Amino acid sequence: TMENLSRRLKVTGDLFDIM
Amino acid sequence: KSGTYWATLITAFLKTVSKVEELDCVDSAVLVDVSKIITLTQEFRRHYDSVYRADYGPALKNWKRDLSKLFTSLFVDVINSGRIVGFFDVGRYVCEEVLCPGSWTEDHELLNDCMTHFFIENNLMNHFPLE
Repeated sequence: TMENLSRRLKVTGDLFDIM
Repeated sequence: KSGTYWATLITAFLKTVSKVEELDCVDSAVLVDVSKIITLTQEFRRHYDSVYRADYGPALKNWKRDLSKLFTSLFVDVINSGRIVGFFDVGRYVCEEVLCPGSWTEDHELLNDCMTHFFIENNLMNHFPLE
């Protein structure tokens, strides 16, 4: 689903500013 | 910066990742930012692959009709640099994996407009300091 990808991208984006 | 500058930057970025043979002259500032964005999206993808096994492929098979839903949902609760980079990475993916590299088609223009409108509408340049 496009919705799952959306959660994964948000998780990655949030952890991106960090890690 | 200028809304026109960002519209110009987005198109330039998409054409570059699409490997468009014809070089549409842009300021050095624009190219520099295109370079920075490509590098960021690759770092971003690197993190995505470390955390998840899945590719963007499956979910982006209906991009021409759901990409907008994806962008709204990507910034539904907040906006930060990381999500914006993911935003461009989704674009790089479409140009590199879905669409064919080397030509700038109507589908590209569809992608370009979708990204350009959402970026500007949502004031993304305000949360995306290329320093």
